[PDB]
Amino acid sequence: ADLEDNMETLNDNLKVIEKADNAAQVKDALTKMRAAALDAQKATPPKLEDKSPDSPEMWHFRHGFDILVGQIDDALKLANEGKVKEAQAAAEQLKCTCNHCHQHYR
Amino acid sequence: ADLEDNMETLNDNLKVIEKADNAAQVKDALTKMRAAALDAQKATPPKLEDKSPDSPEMWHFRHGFDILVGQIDDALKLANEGKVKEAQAAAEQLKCTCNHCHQHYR
Ligand code: HEC
Ligand code: HEC
Ligand SMILES: [Zn+2]
Ligand SMILES: [Zn+2]
Ligand SMILES: [Zn+2]
Ligand SMILES: [Zn+2]
Ligand SMILES: [Zn+2]
Repeated sequence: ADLEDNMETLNDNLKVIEKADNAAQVKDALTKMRAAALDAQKATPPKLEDKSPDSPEMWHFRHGFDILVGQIDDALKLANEGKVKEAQAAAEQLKCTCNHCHQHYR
Repeated sequence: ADLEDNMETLNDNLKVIEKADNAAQVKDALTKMRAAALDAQKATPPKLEDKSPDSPEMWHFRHGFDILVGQIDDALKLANEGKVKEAQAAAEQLKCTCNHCHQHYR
């Protein structure tokens, strides 16, 4: 998928987790976010004029998705343990990772 | 100063900005945060076993303070224009930069 679709998948599923009632719903939404993050990691930020994969800022862009995936995996661990409220709180702590990349590259 | 003192300078002055009443108080607190950020940038995160300055994660650590300084400068621009509420809102958007580095390195 393109960057807009992957970002709206992250966006929508973050809200699904917030309103979820059980661990299966949380787990399903996190699993979809993980895939969207790894897909988005293959893209480049539009406003970044230098798109070189070896450039420090493209390293930083891809690295940000590795951090997000790691936090998604932390939340999935809690969901798989049945800890729904804890997993929802872990998903809330994703937001600063989203907002940080956005402020930096948009 | 050491890392703890610089971090508590960032912490305390973020609160000063929140409770400030005029542009001079906001400007003064942001100016002190800027200095603390550049000082902290010379340190290393304790839990990072590899302290090599050329290593990707030390590059990332120093880069995070460049981003924070840039956001501080954005807030200072607003404070210097007399835009107190706007500068306070810009300072609130620093928090995700703080929380992001913390989750990544602590
Ligand atoms: C964390 C869970 C999130 C969430 C919920 C979103 N993102 Fe991102 N994002 C990145 C870039 C470069 C853009 C700009 C895309 C463009 O200009 O075409 C975006 C954009 C968004 C949007 C806006 C979509 C729109 O309608 O314009 C939304 C809703 C969104 N994102 C959600 C880059 C990144 C990251 C790089 C490391 C990371 C991490 C995130 N975004 C994280 C998230
Ligand atoms: C943004 C404005 C902030 C604010 C308010 C704080 N930080 Fe940081 N911070 C970083 C590291 C590696 C540590 C660990 C230090 C250690 O283990 O000795 C910290 C710690 C803190 C604290 C806790 C102090 C304590 O009593 O233990 C506080 C209150 C704090 N910080 C405030 C690293 C970074 C960054 C690196 C790029 C950035 C940016 C920030 N911190 C940003 C902020
Ligand atoms: Zn959209
Ligand atoms: Zn960067
Ligand atoms: Zn980063
Ligand atoms: Zn302290
Ligand atoms: Zn890193």
